[PDB]
Amino acid sequence: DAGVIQSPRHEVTEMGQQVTLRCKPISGHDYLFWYRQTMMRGLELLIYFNNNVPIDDSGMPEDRFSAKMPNASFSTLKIQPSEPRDSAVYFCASSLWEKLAKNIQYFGAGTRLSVLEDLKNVFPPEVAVFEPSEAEISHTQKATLVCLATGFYPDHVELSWWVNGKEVHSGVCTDPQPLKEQPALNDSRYALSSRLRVSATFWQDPRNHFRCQVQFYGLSENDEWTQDRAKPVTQIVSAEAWGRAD
Amino acid sequence: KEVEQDPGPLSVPEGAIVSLNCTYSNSAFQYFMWYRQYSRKGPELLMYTYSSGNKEDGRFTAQVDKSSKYISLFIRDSQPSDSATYLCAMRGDSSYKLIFGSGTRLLVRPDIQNPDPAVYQLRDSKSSDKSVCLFTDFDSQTNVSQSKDSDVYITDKCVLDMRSMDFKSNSAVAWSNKSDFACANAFNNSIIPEDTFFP
Repeated sequence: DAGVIQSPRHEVTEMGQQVTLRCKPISGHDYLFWYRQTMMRGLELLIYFNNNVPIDDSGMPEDRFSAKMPNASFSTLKIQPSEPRDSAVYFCASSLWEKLAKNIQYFGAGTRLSVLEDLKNVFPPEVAVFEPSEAEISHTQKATLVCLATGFYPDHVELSWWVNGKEVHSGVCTDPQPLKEQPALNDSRYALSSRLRVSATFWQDPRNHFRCQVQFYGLSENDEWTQDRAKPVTQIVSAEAWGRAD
Repeated sequence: KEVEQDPGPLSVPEGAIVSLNCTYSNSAFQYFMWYRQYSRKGPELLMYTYSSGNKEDGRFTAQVDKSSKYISLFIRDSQPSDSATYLCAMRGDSSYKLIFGSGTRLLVRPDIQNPDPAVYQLRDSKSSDKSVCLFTDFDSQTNVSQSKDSDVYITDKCVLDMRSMDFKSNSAVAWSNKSDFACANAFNNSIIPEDTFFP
């Protein structure tokens, strides 16, 4: 029922800082694996344990990386000190002897880690909601609203639509990935788009309320910030629009 | 301990048969299984097979050929829900350590029954300044290319589903702060059907 749990889900931090990823395997399972995933190298095994005793650490880098299961229901992976090239999605996996024979490992939702050169490159997202075109409503008895999240870095964001204070998935579509605002620059800020289509009539109802919502994962409390700028912390930026008829 | 797999991404139309495959060089690999990974999710087992043979589960058929050191996954009658990255994982008997392939992205395009290609202008809410052009209701047999310059931003096609009415459609977005930028010549660099409008 309860699968593998990993924490935290996102992790943006400056280089030279320690990062600690934790995982809780499925009850009973006596095998626990750690993987990393990147666009360049793919999904790679780092280490795996059997009854808390590590069996294979071939994929572990040098002593900068470190792992262990002090007990059978908790494992940890530590990077000290962190570095940009360690950025990746780290997955924890869990299994049993009999399942590994049929090759069944159960993976957790993962931890997205971004180690940056410095935090001054971090910006939260700007968010704007663009209202439907009258033509689209006349030409069709349907209205498509559009949301645009721009100027955010790194690309740790989750966008959602809310209709009358409730989250709606039916009639939604978000860009699978974000696109760089300036491909030229090695690094660059990102932009994401989404769209929500309701029935003309629903949009013309002066009571219905539509709000675009974007969760961003940035700095935390302990993260230093000595710059005259709204600290780019983990937060939610939003834009909105109300139903109208005319 | 290395396996080859073309990353794609292959794009096929709903209902098309798709073939994914990996190749390897180490004969020690004796177990093979395909995992499926949905965007921003963890890999989940899909199929698995031992030695040479072909396991068939519904619309999926997995094969392995130790002589050719070649493994394949066939998906017939591809469905939108099949859009994901498929990773072949293999291992030997001397360890439960799995070796994965880079994985192949598969985008199976929804079959939209009634196309109505059109491009609209959406106004900024409250107060913002940057035209925002919507290209919608076009068929999945249409590709949206990137704009020549970078001041004009464009997002690939995206399908939404209004389950309440058994209706779905596509849409690509283009916006810019540039003055000369206007809908009508917003998608020029894309091969779009005959339909277009203007207020």
